[PDB]
Amino acid sequence: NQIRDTAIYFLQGKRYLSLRYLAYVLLGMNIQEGNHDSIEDAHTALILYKKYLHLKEKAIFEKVLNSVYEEGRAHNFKVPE
RNA sequence: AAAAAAAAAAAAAAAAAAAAAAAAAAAAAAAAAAAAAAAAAAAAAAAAAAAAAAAAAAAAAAAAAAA
Ligand SMILES: [Mg+2]
Repeated sequence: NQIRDTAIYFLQGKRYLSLRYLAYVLLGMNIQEGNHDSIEDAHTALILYKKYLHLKEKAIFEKVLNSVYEEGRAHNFKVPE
């Protein structure tokens, strides 16, 4: 009940996701720059966990999630630059 | 008066019993009767009778990270 892993709430196909593209899609793509700020990492993970909380209160996040999953696999889940 | 040594080396010696035609009995139904080395000489291991062997146990992984 305490591991609370935002990679696991949005996991797909045993592909342990790289949260750079997750923050580029689900929020502003400010986590696509660089410099590897850990405080930025935890803060964006906080924001994505809040996004999980909001759209799990909406409880329909798998629909648009799988739509943008297929859409980003047309992108092949790469880094948009 | 058939009157013989009275036992080495743990010697050595007894049996502890039969066709019965006694009386007017034919010619193997036995179940098989069945010997040869020795010129430096004969030589299975696995565990040993298939009187009934269906014999691919699904797979799919689009991929990571971890800024
Ligand atoms: Mg990652």
